[PDB]
Amino acid sequence: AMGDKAKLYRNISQRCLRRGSPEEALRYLKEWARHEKNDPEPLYQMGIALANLGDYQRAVTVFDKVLKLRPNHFMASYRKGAVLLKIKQYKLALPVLEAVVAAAPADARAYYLLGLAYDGDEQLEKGIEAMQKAVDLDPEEIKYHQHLGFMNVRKDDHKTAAEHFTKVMELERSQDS
Amino acid sequence: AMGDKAKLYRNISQRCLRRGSPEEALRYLKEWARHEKNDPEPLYQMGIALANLGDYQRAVTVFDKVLKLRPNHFMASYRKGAVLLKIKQYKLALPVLEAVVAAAPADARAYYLLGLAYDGDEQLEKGIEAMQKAVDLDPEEIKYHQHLGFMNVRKDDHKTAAEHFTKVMELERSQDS
Amino acid sequence: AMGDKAKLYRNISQRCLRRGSPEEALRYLKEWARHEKNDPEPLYQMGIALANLGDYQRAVTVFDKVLKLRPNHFMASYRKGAVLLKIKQYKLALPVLEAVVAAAPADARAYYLLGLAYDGDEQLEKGIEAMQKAVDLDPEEIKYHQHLGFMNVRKDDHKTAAEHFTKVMELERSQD
Repeated sequence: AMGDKAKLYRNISQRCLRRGSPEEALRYLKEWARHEKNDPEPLYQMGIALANLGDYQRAVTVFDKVLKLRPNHFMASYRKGAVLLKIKQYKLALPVLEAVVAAAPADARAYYLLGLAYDGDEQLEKGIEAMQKAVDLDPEEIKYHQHLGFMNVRKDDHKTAAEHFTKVMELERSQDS
Repeated sequence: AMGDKAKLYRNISQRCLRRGSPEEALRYLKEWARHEKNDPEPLYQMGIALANLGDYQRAVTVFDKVLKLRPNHFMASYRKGAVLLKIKQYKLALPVLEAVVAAAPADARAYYLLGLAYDGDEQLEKGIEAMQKAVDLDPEEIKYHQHLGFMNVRKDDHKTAAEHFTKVMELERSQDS
Repeated sequence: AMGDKAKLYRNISQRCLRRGSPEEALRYLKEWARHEKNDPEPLYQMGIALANLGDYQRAVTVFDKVLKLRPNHFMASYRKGAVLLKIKQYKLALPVLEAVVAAAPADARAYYLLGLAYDGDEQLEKGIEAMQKAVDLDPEEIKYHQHLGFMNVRKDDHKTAAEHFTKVMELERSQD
């Protein structure tokens, strides 16, 4: 069912993304899209490309095109959530991320993103609940203790912040190779 | 007779350009120019410097100074044409590039620049004619097959585009091995 | 007197600065400052951080906070001078730099900075006097001969400029 033109442009696209030049890959993803119109994958890959180039708003638009074709596209949502967050559109990220966590409830990174989102929207206790899940799902990861630390700082509870940070340090030390 | 100050500042200039710091070289090229006023070489090198810094509009200006002193300065034209094209001033780039091709008709890169200029000015068939010359003059070069491809895409002739791209791929493969 | 929270955030701060990520270190310097309020060192480190990030105007402000607590803080002034100069506020840099040179009169770099400052404020002869000090205090440094050269160029004395630059070249050659 996949045409020869699509196979070709998908191939060249992949090369460009592997040699790390998104801007070129885009031109060939457009072509793959042209020839398998209604296939979400090329659109999805555009989305990834546009996000790496920092053209965030247009990545959100492309991810929406992918979600129109597959409303439960797990990764499209994850990625869209991630960019909505990088752009500081927290209120719009929350429902998306909360959907991701519902599909992949053992995925620390997701709960971390969710926590950052809640924190941006000034729902601090919900950010802490999320980020704590991320810590519990992956306790080795410094990033998560660190944010829990700063989240406690903003709560004006400096006692707990320090507990989180003393652990940040214990971790940085034992990862000295 | 060149004169000792010129020899000196030329020397230092060269060092700076070789160690890859244009911004410093400029200061010395100015001086070489001060002392061999009417010699086009320093000006020419300024132009190259400015272009590498991305100060394009000022490079064009300096290349014009060089062409006022040597109206057939082959390289000054080539470089001016190249920057006119980077800045998207296509109409002005065409006569210049068309002059370079006339002086160096076996030079694929010139024809490629010319093709990109025509394509920017929405003269598509003329861009294909140029880019095809470039391909014919240097068939190993992926870049030229690739633009031919995309130029056919804009013509809405996807059959030929794919023929050019299948060759893009055959080339990318045999340059891994 | 230095307490456990400070020791901790100072520690983490240092790590961040060593692994070369200023933006993170800042967050922790803030915390060290919160807990040893009135200690100038965290503030001074903020200053350095901000200047590395290119947030120059806010570095000047923090260095000022450090100078309010220690008016002769030698390094605070040096760094503040250096950033005032990078930002092209020459008239304000001169008194600061002239203070640094008073405190560290064998420091070429300080005189070089001073000379650049004078030059920016169109006091060219004073710039040459400073830069010359820098060259005399550190004759191996190309940078200083170079600026002397260009300072003479602006004076329209091309004979001397060339003498400085022939030396710039002699030095670039013997250093490959």
